Amino acid sequence: PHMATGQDRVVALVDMDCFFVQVEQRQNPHLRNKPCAVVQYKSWKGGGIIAVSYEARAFGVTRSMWADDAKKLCPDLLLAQVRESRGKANLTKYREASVEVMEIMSRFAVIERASIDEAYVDLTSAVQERLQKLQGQPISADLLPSTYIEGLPQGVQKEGMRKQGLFQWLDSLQIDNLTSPDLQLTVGAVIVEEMRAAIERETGFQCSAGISHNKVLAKLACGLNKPNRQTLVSHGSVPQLFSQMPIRKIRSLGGKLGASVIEILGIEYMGELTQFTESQLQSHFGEKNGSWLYAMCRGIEHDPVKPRQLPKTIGCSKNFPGKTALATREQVQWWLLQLAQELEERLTKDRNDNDRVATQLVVSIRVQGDKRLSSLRRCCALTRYDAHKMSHDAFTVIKNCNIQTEWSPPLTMLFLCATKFS
DNA sequence: ACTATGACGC
DNA sequence: TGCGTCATA
Ligand SMILES: Nc1ncnc2c1ncn2[C@H]1C[C@H](O)[C@@H](COP(=O)(O)NP(=O)(O)OP(=O)(O)O)O1
Ligand SMILES: Nc1ncnc2c1ncn2[C@H]1C[C@H](O)[C@@H](CO)O1
Ligand SMILES: [Co+2]
Ligand SMILES: [Mg+2]
Ligand SMILES: [Mg+2]
Repeated sequence: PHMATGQDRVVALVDMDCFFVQVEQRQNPHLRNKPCAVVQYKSWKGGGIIAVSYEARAFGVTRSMWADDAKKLCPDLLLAQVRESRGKANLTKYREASVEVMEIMSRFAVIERASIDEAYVDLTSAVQERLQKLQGQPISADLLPSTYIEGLPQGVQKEGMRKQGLFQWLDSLQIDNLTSPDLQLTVGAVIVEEMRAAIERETGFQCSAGISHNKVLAKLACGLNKPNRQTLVSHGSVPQLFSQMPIRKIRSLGGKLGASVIEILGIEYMGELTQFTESQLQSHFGEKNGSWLYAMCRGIEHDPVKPRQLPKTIGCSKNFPGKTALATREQVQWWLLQLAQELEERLTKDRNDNDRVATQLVVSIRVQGDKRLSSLRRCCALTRYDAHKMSHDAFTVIKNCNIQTEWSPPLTMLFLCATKFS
């Protein structure tokens, strides 16, 4: 139960299964229980894929691959596309579905919304209460209909394995020690089973969850048994789980830092970090990242679940590749205006719904020839929620950046974001 | 030339 | 602070 072994909390991560697909299926019943996908608003090669149904994943379909190329592998494949507005994607439908789920989770515990379809939950308090109200009654497997215990058992049919693993887990749980970490996780999974049932009952959406002692393990556990299932990862299962867990699959190590770890230490798996001393890790990744790595490879992490439901920023952007790159003043003014209008639309609802106002406008662009996501970013005061004014304010700041008569090189990206709410 | 939000260091 | 860079859905 110690902080020392990082078994001090019960944390869960809930993520909706093929979220965009499910949102479309709720509107159109005919799309249910059939292989389908959702492509971006642009139609070329059938459109880029962002969300794929599980039925369709069986045929090998993935996101980030062309729709028509996906078609060949799964000809039965049904397609849904993001509605278009002001020349760009319209995600209102999904954002609205997102709100539904979040309000339901917030009823069971305060949450930390981490993305449009997932949120972390700190269930530590709720678990104590459940242990109080239970009054010593045992936990039957019937309260965990969709739970997988990572690492078990030791020694369609897949359902048989799940229950056997679940039974050995339950048969070895502490009965008298209410502060037993494993027992705490188990109760946390019970609460999550209820939470997920409510989400489905009230919205029809299905999802998965991970229950463990920290955000990193909870997030990792969540992807272990998808879809419509939840996974419990105990501290004792970590050595085994990490023995062959690719380093880049761990939260915050999917990019350069993670690549750097693989490269500098000559390892591929999380479990291999264990052989290094904390000082070796600090001398190579820094005091802070070194200590974090030292503890994380042992299943220990302390980032707290921070209650957040409201976005810290609201923004939108658009890319204009190749021929399309924005060269003239007319072009840049118009697209800035389209973006600012979407911004105004969202900021308005934001103010109507949450009584806060953005005081700052951030403008970001990318000039043709630049490999980076964004070439530069600037900001200015956001006094009025007026799209025309904001468009001109944004234009003035990008005009300042730097051929004094047109844009050379041209812009391949425009970005507007409202922040500094108060 | 295949499309959002959040955090960190300084 | 404001900004470049990094992380990830
Ligand atoms: N790179 C991207 N660009 C645009 N939209 C994206 C995106 N990544 C995800 N989305 C949109 C599309 C998604 O529907 C949604 C959720 O992202 P996930 O949770 O990553 N993926 P899903 O829910 O689909 O499947 P499951 O979790 O079961 O694996 O956000
Ligand atoms: N690579 C990383 N990804 C995410 N968070 C990290 C990373 N390295 C250090 N930290 C954090 C965690 C601690 O709470 C804190 C140490 O005081 O800093
Ligand atoms: Co004007
Ligand atoms: Mg998802
Ligand atoms: Mg997600």
